[PDB]
Amino acid sequence: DDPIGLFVMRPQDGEVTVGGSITFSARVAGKPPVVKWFKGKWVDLSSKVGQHLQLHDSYDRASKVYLFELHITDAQPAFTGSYRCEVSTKDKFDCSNFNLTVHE
Amino acid sequence: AALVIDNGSGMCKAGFAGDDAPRAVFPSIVGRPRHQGVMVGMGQKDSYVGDEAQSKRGILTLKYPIEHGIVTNWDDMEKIWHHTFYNELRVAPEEHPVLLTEAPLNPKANREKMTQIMFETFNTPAMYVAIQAVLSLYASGRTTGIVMDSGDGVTHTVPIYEGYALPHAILRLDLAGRDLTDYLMKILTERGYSFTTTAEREIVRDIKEKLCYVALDFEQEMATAASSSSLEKSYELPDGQVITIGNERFRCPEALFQPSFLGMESCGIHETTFNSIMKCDVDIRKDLYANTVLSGGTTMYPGIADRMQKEITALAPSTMKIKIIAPPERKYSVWIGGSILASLSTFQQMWISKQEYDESGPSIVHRKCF
Repeated sequence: DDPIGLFVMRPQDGEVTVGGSITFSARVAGKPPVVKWFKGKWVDLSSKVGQHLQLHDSYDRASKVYLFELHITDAQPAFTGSYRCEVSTKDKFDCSNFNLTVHE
Repeated sequence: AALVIDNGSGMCKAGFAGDDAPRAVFPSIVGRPRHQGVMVGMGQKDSYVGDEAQSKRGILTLKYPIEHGIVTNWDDMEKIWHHTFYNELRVAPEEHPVLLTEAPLNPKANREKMTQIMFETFNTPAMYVAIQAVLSLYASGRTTGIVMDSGDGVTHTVPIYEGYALPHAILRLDLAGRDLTDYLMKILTERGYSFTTTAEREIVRDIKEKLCYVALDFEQEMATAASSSSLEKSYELPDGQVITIGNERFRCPEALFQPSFLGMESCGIHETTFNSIMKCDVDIRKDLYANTVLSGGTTMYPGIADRMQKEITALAPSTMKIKIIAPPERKYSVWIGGSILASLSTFQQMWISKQEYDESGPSIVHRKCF
C-alpha cells in the first residue's frame, strides 16, 4: 500500500458547537519531528493562534511517539470548514484533511 | 631565554622564547561594575582584569585597551603587561629582551610609543618589533610564498620571495572578525534579539567562534534554511538565557567573502589575496598560488580553505595547481613566530639597543627595521 508516514494515528474529523472545546491530534513514530497546521494549501494556523485556537506538542515515552495537538476552545460557527494538517521531517512526508463544524 | 608578548586585539598572548606554546593566554580587558551592587559581604571588587572578567561578564562593562591595532588607554595595557610578567610568566622584564609582534603597514606612532614604553616603563637592555607575516611564514617553514595574515583587528597580506620583500605588493584590508561581530550583533536585532552593551557583545563573538561555519555555497544553504533541522542549535549563556540560531550563523563568516552584505565597495578576502598577487612580480606569481598560507583568528572556521581553493583555482589560470596550507592553531602562529624569531642567533645582534635609542632617537625604528 502507501508508504509508512510520520503518523501512527492520523487526525480524525470532529464537530463542536459555540463555546465548545475540541481537540485534534496526530502521533508520530520516532531528533523531534516538526509539525505545521494549515487552514488550506497556503494558510498557517500557528500565525492564527489566539482566543479560539491553541497549539500543544507532547512526547509519549513508552511508544516513543510524538503527539501533536490542535486545541480549539469556545468554538464558534465561523470556524465551520476544512482544516489541513501537514507534517514534514528529516526522512518522512505526510498530511491529512479534516472538517470541523460549529453552530451559531 | 627571552620574553615574547603579543598585544593583539582582545587577547594578550605571553610566554617564553623557545617554547612551542605561550604560558599566559587571556583576554585584554578591564571590567568595572556599571550598576550599583546589591548584596551583603561583597568585597565590591571595583576592577576585574583577565579571565575573571569573562565569568562575571554580564554585570561588568568590558573595555578593550586596543582598538584597530591602536591602544586607547595606556595604563590598562600596563596592567595587562604587569599581569603577564608577574602572574603566569613569573619573570622580571629586566631578565630578558622583549619581543613584540606588529601587523604590516601599521602607523609610525605605534612603534615609537611602544618602544618608548618598553625602554622607560619596563627597563630592559634591548627590544625588537617584529612583523606578523614573516613570523607566520617561519611557522609554516617555507622560504617562498604569500602570507595572508588576519588578526582580530586588521587583515593584512604580505608576499615573500626567498627572503626578499615587496612593500608595494603588501595590501592592508579593513575586514576582520571583530567587524563581523559588529555586523553580527546588527543582524540579530531584526530577528528579535538585541545586544547593545559591550559585555554581551562578547557573547555573540563566542557564538561565532564555535557555532559559526562557512557554507560551500551561500545561496543553497539559505534556500534549505526554510526546513532547518540540523541548521539550528541552542546556546546556553552564563546568565541562563537560551539562544537559538539558524541560517544566521553561516551568513556572518560569509561577509568576509561577500562584503556586499556589509555595504562596502572593498572586495572580499579571496579577491584581496588575488590583488596582492597582481601587485607582485609576474615571475614569482606562479609559486605564490600554490604556496598560500592562512593565519589568524578569523581563519579558524572549517571549509575556508576548501572555499578559497575552488575560488582561487577558478579565477586563476588552470595551468598550475592551487594549494592552500591552513594548519591548526594558526591564530597563535603570530605569537609562535615571535618565540621562534627570538630563538635565532642572527636575530640577537638585530635587537634595538638602549644606547642607539639614546643617541639617534625614537624615529630610528623604521630606519633599522621594516
